[PDB]
Amino acid sequence: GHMDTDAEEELKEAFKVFDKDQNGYISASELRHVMINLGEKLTDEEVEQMIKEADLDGDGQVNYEEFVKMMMTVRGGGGGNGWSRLRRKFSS
Ligand SMILES: [Ca+2]
Ligand SMILES: [Ca+2]
Repeated sequence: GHMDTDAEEELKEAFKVFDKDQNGYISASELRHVMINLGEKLTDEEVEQMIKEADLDGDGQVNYEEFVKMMMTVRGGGGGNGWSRLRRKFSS
C-alpha cells in the first residue's frame, strides 16, 4: 500500500470547501463560517491568530500554499492552537 495521496485529495477537497468564494484565498470570514457550521463558536481573535500563524506575508488572506504547508506541519510537526484544534477534531 503506502500509496498515500489521501492527503492531496483531502487537502484539495477541503481547501475547495473552505474557499466558498472560490477565489483561491481563504479569509477569516470563510474560516469563521466553517467553524460556526461545525457547531463551534470561536472569537475573531482565534481566527486572526490562525491567519497570522499561517500567513507569512500578513496579507489578511491565506493562500493554498500556506494551507498545504501549514497542514503538513501541524501533522506531526505541530502548529498554533487553532490549526491544531481543527487538525485534532478531524482525524485524531
Ligand atoms: Ca475567499
Ligand atoms: Ca498569506
